[PDB]
Amino acid sequence: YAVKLKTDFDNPRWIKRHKHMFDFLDINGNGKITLDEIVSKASDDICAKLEATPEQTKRHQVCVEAFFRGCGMEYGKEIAFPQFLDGWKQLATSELKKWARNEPTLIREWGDAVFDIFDGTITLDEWKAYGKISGISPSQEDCEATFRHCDLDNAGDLDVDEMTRQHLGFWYTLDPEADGLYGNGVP
Ligand SMILES: O=C1N2C=C(c3ccc(O)cc3)N=C(Cc3ccccc3)C2=N[C@@]1(Cc1ccc(O)cc1)OO
Ligand SMILES: [Ca+2]
Ligand SMILES: [Co+2]
Ligand SMILES: [Co+2]
Ligand SMILES: [K+]
Repeated sequence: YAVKLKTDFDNPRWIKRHKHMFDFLDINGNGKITLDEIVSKASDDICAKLEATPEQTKRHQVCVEAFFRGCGMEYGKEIAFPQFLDGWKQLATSELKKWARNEPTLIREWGDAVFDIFDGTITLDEWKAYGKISGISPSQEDCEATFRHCDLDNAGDLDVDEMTRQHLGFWYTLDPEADGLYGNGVP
């Protein structure tokens, strides 16, 4: 499968995918999120529960900051969904230009940081833990779906190169080959 490179930013399914994620981040239901909250979730919550080392936590935070700044987030800046989505259009565009130049993307680099906390492969049990800890996929069945969906290595583990290809399609281009990456956890 060739990763779908053309964007599809007006497709209701792409909007819905990010609306789901925004509302997931908007825990207090007030329609706005900040980079502060995202970084706290990354560092104070996820990395702590994963027992990341201090250096791994810091690297992961740099990647989360860069990723979400790429969608227009900033500390102290309260962003609502329409502006957030507009930021994702910009991030996707930028990321696809990097991909075309064979320059590591911000989604790759975030992946590298996540994978390194799990020791560039992750096992299904590690993915299940991530799903619960990050909250993106707390159903272990949806995590099993991710592994069924992806092309796995010879051990049945997931590699960051494959997850990055999947994430380009899932988060940026609405690639049909990426549908179902998170099972039913994320539409
Ligand atoms: O991709 C991922 N995410 C995308 C969004 C997200 C958020 C908003 C959107 O509109 C769309 C997507 N939110 C979270 C969860 C999270 C959010 C904030 C801080 C830390 C973690 C998240 N975790 C990741 C981490 C990851 C990255 C690359 C890999 O190869 C493997 C794992 O795997 O799912
Ligand atoms: Ca909020
Ligand atoms: Co490799
Ligand atoms: Co194979
Ligand atoms: K598979």
